[PDB]
Amino acid sequence: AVPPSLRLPVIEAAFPRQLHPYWPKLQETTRTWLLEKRLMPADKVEEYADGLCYTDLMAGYYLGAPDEVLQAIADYSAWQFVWDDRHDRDIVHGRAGAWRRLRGLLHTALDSPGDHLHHEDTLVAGFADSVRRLYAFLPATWNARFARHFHTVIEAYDREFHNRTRGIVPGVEEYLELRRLTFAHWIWTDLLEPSSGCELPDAVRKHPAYRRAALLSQEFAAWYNDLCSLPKEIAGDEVHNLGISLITHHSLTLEEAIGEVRRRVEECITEFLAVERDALRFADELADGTVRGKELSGAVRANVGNMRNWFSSVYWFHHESGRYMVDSWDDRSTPPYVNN
Ligand SMILES: CC[N+](CC)(CC)Cc1ccccc1
Ligand SMILES: [Mg+2]
Ligand SMILES: [Mg+2]
Ligand SMILES: [Mg+2]
Repeated sequence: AVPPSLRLPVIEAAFPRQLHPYWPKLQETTRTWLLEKRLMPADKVEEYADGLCYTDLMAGYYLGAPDEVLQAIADYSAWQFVWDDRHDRDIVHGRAGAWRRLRGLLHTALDSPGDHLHHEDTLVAGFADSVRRLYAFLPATWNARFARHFHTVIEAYDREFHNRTRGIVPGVEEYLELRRLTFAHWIWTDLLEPSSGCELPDAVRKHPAYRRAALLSQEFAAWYNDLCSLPKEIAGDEVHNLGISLITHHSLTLEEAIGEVRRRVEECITEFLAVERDALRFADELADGTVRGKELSGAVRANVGNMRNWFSSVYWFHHESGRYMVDSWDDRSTPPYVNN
């Protein structure tokens, strides 16, 4: 029973959910990892980890992934949720020095994860373990591209720190550009390739149909998170949300901003349906009779299928996850799963 303001009949009808067969083992292995890496207090892992649905999100997205690949992705994605919470708490508590240090340590650990596996900051050590694991699947050129993308993500989070401490709400286009980075669009897109077992050549992954399909998948997911997480974010003085930027800079009411964000999300869906046809036709064109053409064809088809799966996984995640259930909290500004 999705709230009417969030319900998207086209997702529910035309994007049937998928679940990776490794999901039951993934759930418990990631929860054990969060425990053993001390990424969340033991009592909060026990009360909340499963209800957060982080592994469910990844297992509905990277279909076809080798189990070991999906495990590293899920650990890394759970880490990224804990990092979002740490960033939030550093801003709320004014810990600009602790944030600047963490920011520098994540840049360094991203380039040399092996050196940071036992770092005193458990958030850095957990980061390093998952990244080292992700670096073991594909050639070093893929690792370099992952790192280049995530160094950009870290700096976008630094920009968020400064906006929120100065109480600056970005403008709408400013925000849309920043959101492609704080949502980690290009990391999810990069992770498609170890999930289908193939580093794609630049010529294939920069093909306009592949690029546009990948963009729209992520714009849908980021803006649907904005639509669904707007209440928790207003309650916690978050400023980064397309709806907040519309209410703040365009005098829209809550109702009007929500309607506009919905319309933008819906347009992502139908633009995706159009370019999906071209991206799958390109996957067909890559199968040229050769072994290599078959490899690339199958990899592009799997990645475009997972671009599609991201729509339904993100849609349902926001209605199942404890992360967004702000009406259940005694303190609406402090989620119970965050370390305060
Ligand atoms: C807070 C988690 N995340 C991961 C990119 C930022 C670290 C955004 C996100 C939210 C909801 C669904 C998917 C991703
Ligand atoms: Mg957040
Ligand atoms: Mg955030
Ligand atoms: Mg959000």
